[PDB]
Amino acid sequence: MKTITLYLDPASLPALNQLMDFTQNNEDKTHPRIFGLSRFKIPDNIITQYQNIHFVELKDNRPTEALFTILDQYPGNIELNIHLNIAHSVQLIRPILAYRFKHLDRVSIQQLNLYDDGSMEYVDLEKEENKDISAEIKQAEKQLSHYLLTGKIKFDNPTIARYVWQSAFPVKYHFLSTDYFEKAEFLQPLKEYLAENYQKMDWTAYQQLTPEQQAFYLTLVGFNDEVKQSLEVQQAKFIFTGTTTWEGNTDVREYYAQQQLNLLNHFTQAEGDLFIGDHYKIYFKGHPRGGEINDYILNNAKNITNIPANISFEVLMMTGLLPDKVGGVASSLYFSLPKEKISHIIFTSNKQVKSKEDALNNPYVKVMRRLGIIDESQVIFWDSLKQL
Ligand SMILES: Nc1ccn([C@@H]2O[C@H](COP(=O)(O)O)[C@@H](O)[C@H]2O)c(=O)n1
Repeated sequence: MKTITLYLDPASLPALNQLMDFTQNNEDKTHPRIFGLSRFKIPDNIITQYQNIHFVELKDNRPTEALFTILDQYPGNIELNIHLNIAHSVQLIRPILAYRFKHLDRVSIQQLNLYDDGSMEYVDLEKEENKDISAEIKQAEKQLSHYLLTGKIKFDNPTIARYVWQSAFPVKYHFLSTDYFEKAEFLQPLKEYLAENYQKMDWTAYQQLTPEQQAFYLTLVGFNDEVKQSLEVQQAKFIFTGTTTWEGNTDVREYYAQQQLNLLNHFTQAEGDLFIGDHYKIYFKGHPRGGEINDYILNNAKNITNIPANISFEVLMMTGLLPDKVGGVASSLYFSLPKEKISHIIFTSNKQVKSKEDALNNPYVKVMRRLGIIDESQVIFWDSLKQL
């Protein structure tokens, strides 16, 4: 039987891990590979190095039916080595289990590798507190059992269903926070249930790659040598997390850019409330949708290094190139940063957040403070920061 490897993810972190797995196996030029990574465009001059390499789009967290037309090209007994986003695993595997069910004679699942989307899985599991988690697991197993007949896609508990894959397939989970599963008491029946099928997400695989594969991976994730160069400076590094706009009582976007430079100055200037030290090299990490606001900040900030807004923090962590300190406007990205690297997280105004107390009740901030990742004093409501 032929193994076909499937790499599926609508988001970023699983994809970045799956592109790592491909890099690790990149000497194999003809292994059947199907890439459904919505956010990553593999360059042609990588693709043409390979054969039996295929691409499928995702629509609504599911590969399209063009997936079947690819799999049809492989008429043998085939087993599927599948890589998935955890939060979206059910929808992603839907069309795959359909192809399986439609060809039970010859198609089997070799194994699953599942990676956190991010803060989402953990914000989701918090909502499950006060449920009988043992009971929820068993029901979801029961429903999965009836489902690789497709007599199911009605999970009573969509969140817990993400974690019963072992009842049917060999699986490995890669968790952003194993500390959460081990320390959330309500999740003890799930922790124990999962036994040896989970591990902490590795951030170090890049370190064990060859320099050739390291360069390969940087190409896969669109991380050029000049940005890399900037981030290897033998000096303390601070990275400011930029944003778009908020409720500033104006729709003049330049005002939001200006304000963000004020926020930056609170880290970089001795007068600022959150001054990090004179010895820090300053970087700006713009929001991906920041647009011309990122252009404004760049053009009006002195002695800063821009890190292209399409470069994610997850890629900085995958590559071992995360700064000494991260600070600035709140984003879910902070949930996955090492505790010792978080300086101050600044929440701007919106419908939900109109104060520091509001910001301390942010769903990912709740997970964070529970895990001891941050202190309340690290959470700043933007209005308490004076005009410099
Ligand atoms: N400065 C920033 C702000 C957000 N981001 C990323 O962009 C995405 C959108 O962030 P928000 O949901 O906070 O608007 C997040 O997934 C986060 O990883 C970033 O890479 N740099």
